[PDB]
Amino acid sequence: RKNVLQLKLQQRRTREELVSQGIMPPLK
Amino acid sequence: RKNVLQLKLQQRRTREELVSQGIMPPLK
Amino acid sequence: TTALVCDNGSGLVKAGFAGDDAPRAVFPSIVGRPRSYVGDEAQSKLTLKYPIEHGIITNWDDMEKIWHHTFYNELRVAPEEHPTLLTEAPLNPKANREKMTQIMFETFNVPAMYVAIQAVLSLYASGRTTGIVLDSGDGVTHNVPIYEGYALPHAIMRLDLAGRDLTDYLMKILTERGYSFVTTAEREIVRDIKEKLCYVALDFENEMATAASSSSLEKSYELPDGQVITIGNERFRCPETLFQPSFIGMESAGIHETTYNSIMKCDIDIRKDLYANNVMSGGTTMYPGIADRMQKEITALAPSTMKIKIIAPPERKYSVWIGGSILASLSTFQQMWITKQEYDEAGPSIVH
Amino acid sequence: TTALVCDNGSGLVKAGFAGDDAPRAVFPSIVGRPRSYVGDEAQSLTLKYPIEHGIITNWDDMEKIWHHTFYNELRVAPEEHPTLLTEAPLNPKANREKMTQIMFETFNVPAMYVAIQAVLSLYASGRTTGIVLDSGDGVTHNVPIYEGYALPHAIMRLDLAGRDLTDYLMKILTERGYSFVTTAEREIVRDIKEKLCYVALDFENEMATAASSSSLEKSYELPDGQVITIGNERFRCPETLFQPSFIGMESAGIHETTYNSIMKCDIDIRKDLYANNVMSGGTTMYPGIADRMQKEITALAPSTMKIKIIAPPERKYSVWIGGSILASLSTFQQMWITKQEYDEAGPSIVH
Ligand SMILES: Nc1ncnc2c1ncn2[C@@H]1O[C@H](COP(=O)(O)OP(=O)(O)OP(=O)(O)O)[C@@H](O)[C@H]1O
Ligand SMILES: Nc1ncnc2c1ncn2[C@@H]1O[C@H](COP(=O)(O)OP(=O)(O)OP(=O)(O)O)[C@@H](O)[C@H]1O
Ligand SMILES: C/C1=C/C(=O)O[C@@H]2C[C@@H](CC[C@H](C)/C=C\CC1)O[C@@](O)([C@@H]1CSC(=O)N1)C2
Ligand SMILES: C/C1=C/C(=O)O[C@@H]2C[C@@H](CC[C@H](C)/C=C\CC1)O[C@@](O)([C@@H]1CSC(=O)N1)C2
Ligand SMILES: [Ca+2]
Ligand SMILES: [Ca+2]
Repeated sequence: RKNVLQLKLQQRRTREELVSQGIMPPLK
Repeated sequence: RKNVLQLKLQQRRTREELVSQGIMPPLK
Repeated sequence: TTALVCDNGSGLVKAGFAGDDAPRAVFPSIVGRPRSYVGDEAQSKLTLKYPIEHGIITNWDDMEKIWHHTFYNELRVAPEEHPTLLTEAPLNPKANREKMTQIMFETFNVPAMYVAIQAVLSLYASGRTTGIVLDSGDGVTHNVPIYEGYALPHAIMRLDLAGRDLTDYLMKILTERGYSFVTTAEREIVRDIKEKLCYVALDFENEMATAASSSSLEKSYELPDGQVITIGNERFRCPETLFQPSFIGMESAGIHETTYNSIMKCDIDIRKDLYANNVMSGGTTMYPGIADRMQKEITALAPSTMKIKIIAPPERKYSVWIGGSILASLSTFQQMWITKQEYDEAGPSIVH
Repeated sequence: TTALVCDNGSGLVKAGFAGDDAPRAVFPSIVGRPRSYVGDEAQSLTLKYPIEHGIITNWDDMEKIWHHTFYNELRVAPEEHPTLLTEAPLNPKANREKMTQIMFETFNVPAMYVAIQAVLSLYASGRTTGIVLDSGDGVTHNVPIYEGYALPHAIMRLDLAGRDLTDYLMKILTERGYSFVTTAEREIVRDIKEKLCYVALDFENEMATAASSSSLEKSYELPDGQVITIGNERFRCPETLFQPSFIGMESAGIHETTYNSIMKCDIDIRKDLYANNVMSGGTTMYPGIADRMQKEITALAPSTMKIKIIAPPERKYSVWIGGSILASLSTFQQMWITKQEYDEAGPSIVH
C-alpha cells in the first residue's frame, strides 16, 4: 500500500534542519 | 530556592527559535 | 483496540478505524434540537445546528454530542479503549486544539490521541510528503504547502468560501430561469443539482458565449415532485465562483491565485516541488474540469520553464480520512500518540 | 516515589533524591574483583573504573555500579522511582541508547532522563546562560549554554583532569626524593594534591619566588607519621591545566579552550558567556584557579568586555545539585521518558 509513505517519512529532514535551511519559520 | 531557575526556564526561547537566529546548529 | 480516525468536517464527519481503506461512518455534522439527536438521526428532520464553522469547532457542547455519537452509535466502540486521531483545519487556534485535547482525555478518557492537519493527511494519502494541497470542503478552502512532511504555516492561504456557499449561490442563480429554491430542504435538492450537474469551465467567457448561442450545454434534472427542470450556464457560473469570488460579493483572490500566493510565500528552492505536486482534496474539488482549469491558470502564473502537475484522486472527498488511516496504521507513528499519562503531567499544552 | 539523581563520574558516583540539598551517597566509581565488590566495599587489589574520561566504557561493571547505587547506597527499588542520570558532553549516541536500554530493561525504571553534566552545574547557579568549565577526575570540558541549551558545536574537550594531575604530582615529588608509585601511594598523593596544591597567578614569578625563598613550602604528614615538605610542586602540578605540555600533551590549556569555545559561538552571545563563567568539578577546587582564569581570559577577550568567574563552594557537587533542582521542578515532570514511551520507540527515544 502507501508503504511508500513510510519510506519517505524516514528520509525526512528535522524541523530544525529546515529552520536552519531557511525553509520553515521557527515557532515562538 | 532556584525559583530563579524555574522563572528563567519558562522565559526561554525555542530550540527552533535559536537555530533560526543562527545561535544553535540544527539537530540532524 | 486499534486506533480510531475521525475527520471533523463543517459538513460531514468521516470516522472509522485505522487500517481501513475507507471510513466506516459518514454522517452530516449537525445536531438537532427539540423545537436531542445527532447526525443521520437528526436528518429526520427541528433546528439543525452546525458545530463546526469554516473548519473551526465553534459550539463545544454540540461537538461533544457529535463525538459521543461517533463513538457510541456509529463506531460502536468504547473511547477509553482506542487511541483517537482527530483532524483540524489549518491554522486552527491554539486554545481550540487545547480544548479538543482536554475534552478527549477528560470527558471521553481516551487512552491517547493525536491531532493532524487535514491537508497534511490528504498529501500523505497520495503517497507524498512534499506538495501544496488545495483542500476545499463544505465550510472552508485552504492552500497548504508542505515540505518533507511539515505544513508551512506562514504560507497557508484561507478562502472562506466552499461547498455551502456554492450551493447558496446556485439557489440564487436558479431563480433567473424561474425556479425557486429557498428553504433548508430545497437547498438540499440544490446541493444535489450542484454535485450532479455543475462543472468548471476551462475558459469562462467562451463557455458563456457558447451557452448564449447554443443549447448544447443544457441539462435537465428530476426533482422529488418529480418535475423536470433544465439548466444551462448556471452549471458553470456556480463553481466559477472559486476562481472569481466577486461573483458572490467577496474581495478574495480565487483558488488559482491563492495557490500561486501560497507558493510565493515559500522558499524559492522548494517551489518547483510544490508546482509539481498540487494535490486537490475535499468534496468541492469534485467538479469536472476543475483540475484542467487549475493547470491552465497556474501555468499562466508560474515560470515558463516550470513543471505543473495537478493530482486529483477519485477518493478525494475522503483523502483526509484515508491519510489519517494510513498515518495512524504506521508502526513508526505509534510513538507520536499523546497518551493519557503524558496529559496528566502537562495538561492541554502537550498538544503542541 | 521521589525522583533519584545519579551523577556518573569517572572517579565518584554521586547519588540521592531530588529535592535534597546534597547527594545522599558519594562513593568511588570502582568495581573490584579479587585474585565483585562495588565502591566502598571495594577499597577495603583489582579495581576497575567503568567510566573513562566521562564515557561509560565497561557496561557489565556499570550495571553493578548502578545496582549498588539503588539497592545498597540509596536503599530503593528502581521500578519505583523516576531516575535522572548524567552524562558527559559529546557522549556518543549508541552510549546514551545503551544507558537507556539498561535502565529500562535491566532495572525496570518507570521513567528516566539523561542530562549533560555541565548544563546542571549551570542550573545549580541559578543561570540558564553561561559557559561552564567542568573539570573532574577523568575529563575537562567547556560547554557554552544559551537559554538552557548546550551548544554542542562549541564544546571543547581537554582530556586531562584530576587523575592525571595526581599522577603528575607523583612524578615531581621524586625531585625531592619522595617515591610515590603504587595505587595506595597515589591515594596519599591525591590527598596531598587536595590539601596543598594551588594555581599560581603568574607561573614564572611563582617559580622564582620558590627558588629564592622558602616561603612557599608546606609540610604534610603521611599515614606512617613521617613528614615531607613540598614547594614548587604545589603549583607546578595544577599549572598543567594551563600548560598541558607539562605532561607531554599538545592541547590548548583551559584558558585557551574557554576562549576557543566562546569564539565558536554566535558573536551576539559572547558578552553573556564572558560574564558567566561557571567553574564546576573537583579539579576546579584549587585555590587561585578562579583568579588565574580571570586574568587569563581578560588577556584574550575584547578590552571593554566584562569577565566574571563563578565558583560555588559546593562545586564538587553542582552537577548533582543541578539534577536535584531540575528533577524537582513541576514543569520538568513532563520531560521524563516513561517506560510506556520506551516500549513504543526503543532506546532512540532518549534523543
Ligand atoms: N461531486 C461533487 N461535486 C461538487 N461538490 C461536491 C461533490 N460531492 C460533494 N461535494 C460538496 O462537498 C462538500 C462536502 O465536502 P467535504 O466532506 O470535503 O467537506 P467537509 O470536510 O465537511 O468541510 P470542511 O473541510 O470545509 O470543514 C459538500 O458541500 C458537498 O456538496
Ligand atoms: N580540593 C580539591 N583540590 C583539587 N582537587 C580536588 C579537590 N577535591 C577533589 N579534587 C579532585 O576531583 C576529582 C574528583 O572530582 P569529581 O567528582 O568532580 O570528578 P568526577 O565527577 O568523578 O569525574 P569526571 O567528571 O571527570 O567523569 C578527583 O581527582 C579529586 O582528587
Ligand atoms: C447527503 C449529504 C451530503 C452533505 O454533504 O451534507 C453536509 C451536511 C448537511 C447537513 C444538513 C442536511 C439536511 C443533512 C444531510 C445531507 C447529507 O448540510 C450540507 O448538505 C450543507 C447544506 S447545502 C451544502 O452544500 N452544505 C452539507
Ligand atoms: C576519597 C576518595 C576520593 C576520590 O576522588 O576517589 C576517586 C575514585 C578513586 C578509586 C580508588 C580509591 C583507592 C578509592 C577511594 C577514594 C575515594 O580513585 C581516585 O582516587 C583516582 C585515583 S588518584 C585520583 O586523583 N583519582 C578518584
Ligand atoms: Ca474537510
Ligand atoms: Ca563529574
